[PDB]
Amino acid sequence: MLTLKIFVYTVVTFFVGLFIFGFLSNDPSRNPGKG
Amino acid sequence: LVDDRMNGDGTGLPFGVNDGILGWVIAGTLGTIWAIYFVSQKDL
Amino acid sequence: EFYGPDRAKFLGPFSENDTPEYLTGEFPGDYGWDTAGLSADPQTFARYREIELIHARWALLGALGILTPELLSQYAGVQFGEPVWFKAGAQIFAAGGLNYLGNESLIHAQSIIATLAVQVVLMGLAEAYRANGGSEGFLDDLDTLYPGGAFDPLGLADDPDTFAELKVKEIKNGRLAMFSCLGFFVQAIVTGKGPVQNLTDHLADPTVNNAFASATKFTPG
Amino acid sequence: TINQFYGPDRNKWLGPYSTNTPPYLTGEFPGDYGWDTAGLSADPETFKRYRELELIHARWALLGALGMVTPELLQDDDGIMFGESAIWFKAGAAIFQEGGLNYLGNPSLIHAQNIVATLAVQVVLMGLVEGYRVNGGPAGEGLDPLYPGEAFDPLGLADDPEAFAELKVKEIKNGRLAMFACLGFFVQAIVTGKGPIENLTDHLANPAENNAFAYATKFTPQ
Amino acid sequence: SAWYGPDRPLFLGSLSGEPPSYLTGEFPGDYGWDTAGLSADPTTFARYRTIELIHARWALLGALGIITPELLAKNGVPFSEDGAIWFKAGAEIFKEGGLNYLGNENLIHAQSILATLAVQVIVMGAAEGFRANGEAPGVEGLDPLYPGGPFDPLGLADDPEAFAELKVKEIKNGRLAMFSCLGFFVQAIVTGKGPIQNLQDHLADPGVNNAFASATKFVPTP
Amino acid sequence: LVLKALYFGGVYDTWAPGGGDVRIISNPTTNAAIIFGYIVKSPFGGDGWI
Amino acid sequence: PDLEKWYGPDRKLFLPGGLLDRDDVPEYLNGELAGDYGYDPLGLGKDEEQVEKYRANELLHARWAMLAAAGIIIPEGLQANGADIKGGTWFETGAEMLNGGTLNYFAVPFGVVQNPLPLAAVTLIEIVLLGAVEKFRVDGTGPAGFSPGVGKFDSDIFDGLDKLYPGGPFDPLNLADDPEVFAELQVKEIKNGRLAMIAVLAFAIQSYVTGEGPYANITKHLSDPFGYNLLTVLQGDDRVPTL
Ligand code: CHL
Ligand code: CHL
Ligand code: CLA
Ligand code: CLA
Ligand SMILES: CC1=C[C@H](O)CC(C)(C)[C@H]1/C=C/C(C)=C/C=C/C(C)=C/C=C/C=C(C)/C=C/C=C(C)/C=C/C1=C(C)C[C@H](O)CC1(C)C
Ligand SMILES: CC1=C[C@H](O)CC(C)(C)[C@H]1/C=C/C(C)=C/C=C/C(C)=C/C=C/C=C(C)/C=C/C=C(C)/C=C/C1=C(C)C[C@H](O)CC1(C)C
Ligand SMILES: CC1=C[C@H](O)CC(C)(C)[C@H]1/C=C/C(C)=C/C=C/C(C)=C/C=C/C=C(C)/C=C/C=C(C)/C=C/C1=C(C)C[C@H](O)CC1(C)C
Repeated sequence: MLTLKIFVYTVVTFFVGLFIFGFLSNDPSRNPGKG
Repeated sequence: LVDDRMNGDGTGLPFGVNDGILGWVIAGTLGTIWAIYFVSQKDL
Repeated sequence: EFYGPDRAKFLGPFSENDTPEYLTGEFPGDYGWDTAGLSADPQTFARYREIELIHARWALLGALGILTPELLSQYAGVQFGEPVWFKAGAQIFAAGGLNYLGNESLIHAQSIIATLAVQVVLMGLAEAYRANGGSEGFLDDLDTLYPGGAFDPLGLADDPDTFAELKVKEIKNGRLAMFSCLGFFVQAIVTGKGPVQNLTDHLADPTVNNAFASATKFTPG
Repeated sequence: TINQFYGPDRNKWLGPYSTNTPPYLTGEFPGDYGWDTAGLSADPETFKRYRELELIHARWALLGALGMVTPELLQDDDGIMFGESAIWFKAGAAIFQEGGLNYLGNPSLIHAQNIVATLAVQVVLMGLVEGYRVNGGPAGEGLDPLYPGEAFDPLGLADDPEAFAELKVKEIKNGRLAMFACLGFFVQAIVTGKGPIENLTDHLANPAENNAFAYATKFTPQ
Repeated sequence: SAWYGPDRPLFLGSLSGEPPSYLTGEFPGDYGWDTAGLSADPTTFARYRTIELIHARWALLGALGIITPELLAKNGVPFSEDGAIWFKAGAEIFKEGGLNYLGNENLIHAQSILATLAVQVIVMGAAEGFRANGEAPGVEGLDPLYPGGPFDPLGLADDPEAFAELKVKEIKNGRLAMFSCLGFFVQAIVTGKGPIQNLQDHLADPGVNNAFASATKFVPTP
Repeated sequence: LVLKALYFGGVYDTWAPGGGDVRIISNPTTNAAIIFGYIVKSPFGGDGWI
Repeated sequence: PDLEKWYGPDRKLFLPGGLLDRDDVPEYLNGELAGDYGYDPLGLGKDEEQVEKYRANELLHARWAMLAAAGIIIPEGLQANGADIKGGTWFETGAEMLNGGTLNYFAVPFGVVQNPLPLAAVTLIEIVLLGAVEKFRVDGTGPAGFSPGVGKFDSDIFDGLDKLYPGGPFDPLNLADDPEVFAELQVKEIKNGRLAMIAVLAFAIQSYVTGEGPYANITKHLSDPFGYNLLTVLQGDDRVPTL
């Protein structure tokens, strides 16, 4: 069960980090607007 | 006892970390993503 | 060899591209070793050279005088009261005082104040004379490191190249003596035994009686 | 009288036996007994840095020697004003006392309890003060780095250049004596464990055996 | 943010004053701090720069290697009792189980300290002789202090601007590591525990578990 | 709030023995591990976060 | 510097912009004196030289009250924190020297010295010294002496000196040579002195109401604010609880 917990923690941390640094990656600049 | 359990429900474990390897894999995964984002930073 | 640009150097085949510009092989002992750049300035280089030479001669005297009363107590069987050099000075505090070769009729000094006063007077006068380079008529025309008048009574430096090679011999001997005196100090601190005792124990058991056997002595608790 | 401490015929560090004074010690600056046997001050800019550092150390050592001698002299007949803190190398632990550090034993003065707080206050204050000494601040902007003498000379005493030079010599000589005394305080504390005034009175009790040689076998190895 | 030139940040902030004339901001880590004047002439300035960077890199490796086995032992890697902490890790080679990397007796399992030291002497002598000579059988015509080539496998130091920025980063990290290694040495001498244990004690009670708590343990006794 | 609880009459402790009373808090828990373990605790049953 | 906040037409006033139009400031207060907030609601000043005379009175009062505030608050705190001081409470120090009684003068931090001067000698010395000093102030002439700044001064150094701001012998540390810093320090002086005058009036009225000195007032209030204040000491008996 601890192996499963380690794997799930790794997966959740990976996706959360992707989310966090994706909105850190100049997200207000990714739009088709003028400005 | 008749079987083994992690016995982690309750007890106020930080981030539910009952074994320090969990904190290490959290830190490692976050740091790897951060390092990728940081070396690929002046980029869009 | 020990002079000029083809001289012996302190890293051998690794010295040809990092010898400092100010170490041109003019002075004895120039192996090209100045890594901290302490002697980049010429005046400071001259002061460091003379300090090194005085230290080298003092260490030659000290390295001979540290080992002599312990070798004589080891093989020659001479009694001293305390052959161990770092416990030697306390002999003047003993009941019999300090007798030179062991026999009570040589010195038998019991006054550390008097011996220190005599030493301070004599050494102060001698070092003042050395620093001044004379006393206005008492050899004002001698060299600051190699006086050569009444300090070379036997004339071993008649030939200039013999003088240069003898300077190289003196500086290498003095550097060896300085290294050995630092070894004496560190061995005394880490063992509490004389250098002859340390050598005897090492020869008794080389793979056991070595410095690493005292590697855990100063561990903090 | 200036020739006694300045110029070529000034007093030197070996009296008549010092004719080979280093050529960069030309009798210009305060002190200047011609003592540089290691050539540390051969480069003029490093000599300037050494002079500034020596004067700062001199003033710090005057204050430090006075502060290391004063509370032991101001001790009473029963050790009630100051306890072990009457001795300088045991003064700091006074702040860990239950009543705190009371200045001159009076609880109405200072009564300091928190060593962390007083250290933080000292860090802030001394950082500002040393920044002012280096760069310029409220008490001056472009004065001399060693002798500003506008806000730090409130009483005068130095408008006359002759008096200024002789007081510079007096300051550097007193500071060198105080540095020597502070080194003596440190070494005496390490080798004896008693205060400097206690050492002085112990020596005056019987100078034949109450001397440093009585501790000559203290750090012997076994 | 202007790490070079005459607009670079200095070591007392706005209170820095004028930096010394030989510190022009050409080299990495210039904060205008040579108050002792030790780097006044350019030859010993260059020698001090290479000495500082060598010390910095050694201390970066040393700080990482002082921290790492203690953290691994606290995280379950079987360092027994003395390999866990850095100032006792040397004695493990005298244990009859030997010095085993990561506690695994299959790894290294060294017992001959003389053989270990001889291997280190020959290898580091060759390496440092090559560094001093500035050349190697496969390395010719490189910078003595920033060689690159085979010493830059990943090519981070290709753009000169990025190279200068990474130089500043390297010297600042190395100075922090030298500061922390001095802290490691002094904390080992004073507390007698490992640095991670010191940090854990301080986190347990910062008010009373600090260096002032050990301020009275070295006082000389009469 | 800290000054009130420490010096200005305390605050009501329901955990005071005998049914609760107004108490002066002496030695508040300044331990960082204890304080910041609340904010990283899970919000579920038996833990409840802060 | 930044003297526009205290001098001229755009200086700080005793009421802000939305409550005080700058045609409501009196004409005799137009920002050439330090501390000009345009504050004369009752018109006790009438013209520029009336304001100058009242400023002479104000400045002397301000300096006396600054000294008074320090000398009222400090000995009481020292006595309460353990200094051997009698009459540390400011309204009780006179009665300590009535029937041959003396006073203890605590020179900080060196120690208490017992003062042997009796009340008659004290009042005689004070009368002659203060009379001579105030005569010197109103005449603008002194018997010459020494100062830490300008040195041994003759009796003619006081000539041509502003009576309110003499300087010179009274300025050993200078700090007022620059006119801008002199003006802003004048502003600081008048604001500190007005604050001290208000504080001394507060000390007197608080002492009358509570029966104890201002250090006792501040310490007891800071130790129990809602349990020790003006309304509580006016209450007296504790209170019948409303419940
Ligand atoms: C006429 C002779 C004369 C002599 C010989 C000296 C000698 C000296 N003067 Mg001096 N002076 C002299 C005249 C004069 N001086 C001065 C004014 C000054 C000043 C203002 C100063 C000196 C200083 C010094 C000292 C500088 C050198 C030094 O430190 O050497 C090194 C000395 C030694 C190596 C001696 C060591 C002896 C040894 C027995 C020591 C004891 C060892 C222990 C017993 C064992 C311990 C060992 C281990 C365990 C630690 C030195 C001892 C300077 C100084 O350092 O003052 C403190 C200094 O500041 N002199 C004047 C007035 C103008 C003089 C006039 O004639
Ligand atoms: C700046 C110089 C300075 C010196 C020399 C000392 C020295 C000392 N302090 Mg100390 N302090 C100093 C500054 C300060 N202290 C404190 C706060 C305290 C406390 C709270 C305590 C001490 C204590 C001690 C003593 C520790 C016992 C001992 O044997 O230690 C080693 C010292 C010796 C063996 C004596 C010889 C000293 C000599 C080698 C010093 C010369 C080299 C210097 C290290 C100079 C280095 C540069 C500067 C920046 C430190 C010791 C003699 C403790 C004490 O009194 O215990 C009984 C104690 O409890 N200090 C503060 C903050 C308020 C200071 C500065 O801001
Ligand atoms: C005995 C040592 C001594 C002497 C001879 C001097 C001499 C000199 N210093 Mg000084 N200096 C000293 C100690 C000394 N200093 C100390 C300890 C410090 C640090 C606090 C300084 C900091 C200092 C600065 C920052 C400056 C000078 C300046 C001066 C010159 C002005 C004349 C003067 O000070 O009168 C001669 C000094 C005396 C007669 C003092 C000796 C007797 C006193 C009363 C003893 C006081 C002891 C006291 C209780 C200790 C606590 C002091 C504490 C409040 C700081 C002169 C060249 C100024 C200058 O060059 O102006 C042009 C200047 O800007 N010095
Ligand atoms: C957070 C609220 C706040 C802010 C930032 C401002 C800001 C401003 N006010 Mg103010 N104003 C406020 C609240 C506020 N007002 C309140 C509650 C009052 C009623 C008393 C007024 C009535 C008022 C008037 C009538 C005037 C201004 C004007 C001004 C301007 C300059 C003068 C000044 O600072 O006021 C001066 C205010 C005071 C001197 C009152 C005392 C302020 C101290 C600092 C109180 C201490 C606060 C402390 C933290 C406790 C807060 C209590 C809180 C817990 C409830 C400035 C733009 C002026 C303006 O715009 O002119 C054109 C003007 O004429 N104010
Ligand atoms: C080159 C270089 C390069 C770059 O610069 C860098 C660097 C690194 C810096 C460098 C180096 C340097 C060095 C090496 C140094 C060292 C020195 C020494 C060791 C000395 C000793 C030195 C030493 C010495 C003198 C010693 C001496 C001794 C003696 C006297 C003794 C005496 C004695 C005797 C008889 C006996 C008795 O019983 C006791 C006694 C009394 C005790
Ligand atoms: C000249 C020359 C030349 C040649 O050629 C070379 C050579 C040799 C190098 C030279 C010489 C040199 C020298 C002599 C040096 C020395 C110095 C010193 C001694 C210093 C001190 C210095 C010293 C010092 C600063 C000191 C200081 C002190 C202090 C602060 C103190 C403090 C304190 C006090 C108050 C009290 C308390 O309770 C405690 C404490 C806190 C502790
Ligand atoms: C800038 C300036 C300018 C002015 O003016 C003057 C002055 C003041 C002179 C200056 C300053 C200076 C300074 C700060 C110095 C310092 C330095 C340091 C601290 C170093 C260290 C440095 C440090 C270092 C290298 C360290 C290193 C370390 C190491 C290797 C370690 C090793 C190890 C390990 C891993 C672990 C094991 O188990 C053990 C061992 C084997 C042990």
